[PDB]
Amino acid sequence: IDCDSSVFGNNFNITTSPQTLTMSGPLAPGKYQTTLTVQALIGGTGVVVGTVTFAGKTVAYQVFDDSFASFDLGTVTVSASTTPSVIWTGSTGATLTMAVNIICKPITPTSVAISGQPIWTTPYAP
Amino acid sequence: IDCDSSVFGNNFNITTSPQTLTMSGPLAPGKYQTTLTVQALIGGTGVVVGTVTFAGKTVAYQVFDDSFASFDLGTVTVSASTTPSVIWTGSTGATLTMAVNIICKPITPTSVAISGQPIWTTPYAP
Amino acid sequence: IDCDSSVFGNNFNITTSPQTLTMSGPLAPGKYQTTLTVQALIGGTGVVVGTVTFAGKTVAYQVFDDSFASFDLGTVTVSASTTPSVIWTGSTGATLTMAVNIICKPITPTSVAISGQPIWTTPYAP
Amino acid sequence: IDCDSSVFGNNFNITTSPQTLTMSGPLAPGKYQTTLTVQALIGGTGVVVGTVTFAGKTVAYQVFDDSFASFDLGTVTVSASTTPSVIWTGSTGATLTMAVNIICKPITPTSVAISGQPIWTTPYAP
Amino acid sequence: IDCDSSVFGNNFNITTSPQTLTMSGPLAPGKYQTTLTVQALIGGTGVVVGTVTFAGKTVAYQVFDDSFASFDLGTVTVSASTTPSVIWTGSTGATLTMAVNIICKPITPTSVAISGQPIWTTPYAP
Repeated sequence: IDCDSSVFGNNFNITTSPQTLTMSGPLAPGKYQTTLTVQALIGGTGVVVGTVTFAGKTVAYQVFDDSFASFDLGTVTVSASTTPSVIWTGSTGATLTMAVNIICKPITPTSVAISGQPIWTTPYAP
Repeated sequence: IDCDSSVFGNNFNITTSPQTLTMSGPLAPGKYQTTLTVQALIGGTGVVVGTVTFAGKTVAYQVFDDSFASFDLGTVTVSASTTPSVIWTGSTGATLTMAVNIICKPITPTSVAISGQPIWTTPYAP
Repeated sequence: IDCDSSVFGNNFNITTSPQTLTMSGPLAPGKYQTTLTVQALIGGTGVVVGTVTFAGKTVAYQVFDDSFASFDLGTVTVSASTTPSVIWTGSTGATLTMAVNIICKPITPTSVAISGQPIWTTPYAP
Repeated sequence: IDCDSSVFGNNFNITTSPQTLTMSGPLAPGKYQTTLTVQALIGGTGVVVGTVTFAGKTVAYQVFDDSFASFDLGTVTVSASTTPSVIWTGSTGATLTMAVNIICKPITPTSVAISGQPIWTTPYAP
Repeated sequence: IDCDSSVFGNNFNITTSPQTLTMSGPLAPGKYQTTLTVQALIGGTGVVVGTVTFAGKTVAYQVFDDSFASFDLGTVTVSASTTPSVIWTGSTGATLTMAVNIICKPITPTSVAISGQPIWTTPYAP
């Protein structure tokens, strides 16, 4: 019935302000709820600050040792179908592996079940 | 359809009790559901306690090594449009990078789908 | 419209079985959904087990290095308005900083939107 | 109104395949939504794999350094009232403290609020 | 009433691109909401990137020290009953233990309670 799209990428760090075109993501033509998961291991004893821009949105990201963070982001529109992509900034280096996942869902009406019948009603406005 | 606002900031630590005006946040004029994500890497082998005040609300924050914490916070009002900002306190130092993100959503009615029709009803009050 | 109460505390460790009266929490007179966030940094290379009692409820808590854990706890009543407070137990020591946050929400009806109109109904019971 | 039951335990590791009867848990007679929180600190520089069986369900668990994981588990039945208990397996040792929490909730109808009145309806089937 | 299926596995690392047939998972014949939990401890001082493919879906995974990550994934269909299984890729080695859990739920209508009766309605279309 309902659909899904988890577009994803596994990347590296070199230039400040780089794009990362997202792997194997064909399109997200319609409306969607959206989420980010991000984490990045560090080569050596160094700490890394950074920020992640997706679609007019931006996210803070301190790190050292082990990390994992997620973000719900409500109901992003897609005005016209395109490939997913992510711009971001922060310190880069010889070794600082990156892992980033976008998950987006179609918005659908929720099914419901009614309790307490019969249910009161009047023609008149409240 | 629905809107969103993830206002954000990436900062440092010097004075006790400082404000951090939040980056690139124009306004949040209406009612909103709200959330915090906070994490802060440590320069050197030191641990840091701290607390974060947003809007009449305050949050505890122990840390060492790697950290990441989030908080749902229900339905904050915005009486009049302003720039987002965050006051906080705790130990500061030569190196203790900070990363903080606010995400807020408009509150909207949820769409629903009805199951089990036809549905019972009576004019009379229960 | 809807209200909120994030009562909070930032504390230390000395005696077994201590109370910690919670900072700046005036009252929670009515019914509420509730949540805990807890984390505690360790002075030195030591591990700490502990348990946290709130309101007839109790929570397990292993720790070393960095920690952060959260708990939803459904719909706690408040029979009469009081100050928030937390009892707990476990190993204590020279340095083991504690951070604990309670977040509670009023329970309110959810707004809804109806899909699929017109909606079928019959006077007769199913 | 609504009830709750957070049954809990703080334990050790010796035999493979042990039970841990859960502390201070009197009964859960009816239907319930359920959740696990598990974490276990390590004595020494060692890593621990393990799995946790609850009620016909089983859970994977790698660990080293600091850990914390949670699991929603939908709507477990309780055919007849009993004490909570947990079987599990994996490497054990001289020091590997365990912390495990079960939280379960009664399933109740959700209250709702209606938007968009008046609402269309027809006697005829769709 | 409602059912559940937490199929699971605890594994090792050798070849690139291996399958892991999932332990003790008999079938998931119908429609389901789905979730992943993944974490993997590291033998030695090494970091590991990897990606996890389930059902036409793929997930990023940086790691070092301690890790734990989870993913909601909406409403996966099961066209015909089969055993659960997971393909994945990344660096492998002498010691890099893996822990992976799938949790899936039947999709069911939600029960509801009505507030604000009596409820307005008109025969006429809006």
